[PDB]
Amino acid sequence: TRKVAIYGKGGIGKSTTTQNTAAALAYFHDKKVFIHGCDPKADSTRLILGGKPQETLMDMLRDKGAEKITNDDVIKKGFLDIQCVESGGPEPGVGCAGRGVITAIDLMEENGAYTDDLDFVFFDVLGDVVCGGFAMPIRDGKAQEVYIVASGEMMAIYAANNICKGLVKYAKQSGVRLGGIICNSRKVDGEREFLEEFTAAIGTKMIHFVPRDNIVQKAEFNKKTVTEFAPEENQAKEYGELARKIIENDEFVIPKPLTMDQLEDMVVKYGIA
Amino acid sequence: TRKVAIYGKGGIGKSTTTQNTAAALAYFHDKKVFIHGCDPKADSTRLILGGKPQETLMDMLRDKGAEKITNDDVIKKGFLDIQCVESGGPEPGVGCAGRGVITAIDLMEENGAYTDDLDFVFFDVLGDVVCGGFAMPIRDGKAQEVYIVASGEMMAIYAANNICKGLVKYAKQSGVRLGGIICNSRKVDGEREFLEEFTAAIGTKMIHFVPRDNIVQKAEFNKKTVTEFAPEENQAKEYGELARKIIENDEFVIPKPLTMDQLEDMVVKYG
Ligand SMILES: Nc1ncnc2c1ncn2[C@@H]1O[C@H](COP(=O)(O)OP(=O)(O)O)[C@@H](O)[C@H]1O
Ligand SMILES: Nc1ncnc2c1ncn2[C@@H]1O[C@H](COP(=O)(O)OP(=O)(O)O)[C@@H](O)[C@H]1O
Ligand code: SF4
Ligand SMILES: [Mg+2]
Ligand SMILES: [Mg+2]
Repeated sequence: TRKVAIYGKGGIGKSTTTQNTAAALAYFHDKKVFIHGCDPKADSTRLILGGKPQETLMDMLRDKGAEKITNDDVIKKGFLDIQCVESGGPEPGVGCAGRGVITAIDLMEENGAYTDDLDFVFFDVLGDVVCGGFAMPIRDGKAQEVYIVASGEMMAIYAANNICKGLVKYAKQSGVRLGGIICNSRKVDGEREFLEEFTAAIGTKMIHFVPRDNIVQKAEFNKKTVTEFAPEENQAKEYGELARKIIENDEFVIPKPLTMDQLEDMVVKYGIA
Repeated sequence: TRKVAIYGKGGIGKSTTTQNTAAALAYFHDKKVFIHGCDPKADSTRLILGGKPQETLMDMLRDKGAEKITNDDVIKKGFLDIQCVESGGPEPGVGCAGRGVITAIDLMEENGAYTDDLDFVFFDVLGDVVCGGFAMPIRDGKAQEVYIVASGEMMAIYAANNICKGLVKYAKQSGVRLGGIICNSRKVDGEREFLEEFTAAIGTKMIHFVPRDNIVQKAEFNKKTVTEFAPEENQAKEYGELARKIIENDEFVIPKPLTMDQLEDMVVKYG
């Protein structure tokens, strides 16, 4: 089973990319996929489960209690029987925002939920801080491969670079490696050239350019991924291609993070605003 | 002294808004201002100071040690003697990203850095999570009043709403209140209407609309806030007006955060 962690800044397209890739892997490549939501926003599985928001493991522990919760309560099946979990986490202000990810991954390991017949487990992880439960997939090697979603914006590549510092720290301990940067386009000029240079500099590749396409919001309105909603659309084919390149990827690196000065110089070099 | 925490999503304009407001309070309103950076990005003070970040308290503790650090090492004076500190934070992957904020605020309280003659202390706080040292200014009441920077974008309003849940939690314990949402415009149609509706619904106000203006990047290139670079520019006068509304603000609320469904429905309404 390939254990894959998807990191990136808030709003960059982690859950859009993960869900669409998961649906494309199942539909176009006949793969068994599990999605484990590790983002307090807790909408990482909504489009696979056709719009019904799933109860988080933390909310169930809170209401029904530890020794009365079964795999069937926490794991729901959606499009093509893709298995879905939401870690959840405590209320803003209360304790560590990542604590639910620890409890959730611990329980899935305890209960053998990550079965040997899975082709892929995706952890959709909040990446604005790399600490607590948000770091666990990298620190404890729950995922062996990382892809970072970014775009042509300073804060997106700053977040990417920061996540890469996490990977450097835990590379020898955990065996975790960077598989690539996914460009989730924000439709800005220089974006592709910028990320080609960024990825070369940190020692990886931009594995795929995902276009910004209105079909994503049309599919969201119909409570679906693009592959489920309209598998003949170009955007479905883009996720099918991203899915292919992830299946076939053999380039896993310890990245070489940049200084703040190098990030700022590379932004002005490609006229990213 | 008014103790003010500025929260918001990464990249929303917390440090641009804080530094320009601080410069406008000093220049237009003759105020003594202290800025305490509580964001690991650690560039919260670059435009008040000469440029290229100041050393963080955490990096100095790491290299020279506590008990060999003086106030003068951590607090730098910039435009109109605005005093500046960067908390810093551990390396990504190493411990809690907020732990430096706690150490830094504790040390400034220890060493009496927040002198009674200060009109304003601004905490520039990472708002993508509200936990550990990022929650401390609200949980332990180091700031009494909060402004949230947002824009038309879904994740900016999601972050605002989530920060409001933090404020609700600590409202009775700490006496923390929300003073308003600052719209730092991303130059999109519907933005003003979106934030008017969002702020009414959660029981606050959009205190000020900060236009997207190229003068900010011209001033950054000159290593300056807009007030320092060009105080006669409209954008300098906008920060002077935001500064005025903060000085005169008497509307401090416990907000009523939206549910997931309410927030999602209102985001698709103003897409
Ligand atoms: N490639 C894309 N084209 C169109 N809309 C997109 C695309 N990627 C993301 N979106 C939109 O961007 C927003 C944020 O994406 P999301 O996947 O939730 O981000 P994250 O999980 O990183 O916070 C959503 O409104 C989603 O529809
Ligand atoms: N009102 C504005 N007009 C133009 N550019 C702005 C404005 N506010 C912020 N910016 C730009 O947006 C970027 C991010 O702002 P910043 O203050 O660093 O965000 P944060 O502190 O929330 O991470 C900077 O490059 C800054 O120049
Ligand atoms: S470890 Fe990270 S997520 Fe947890 S309290 Fe600290 S900043 Fe928040
Ligand atoms: Mg998400
Ligand atoms: Mg900042």
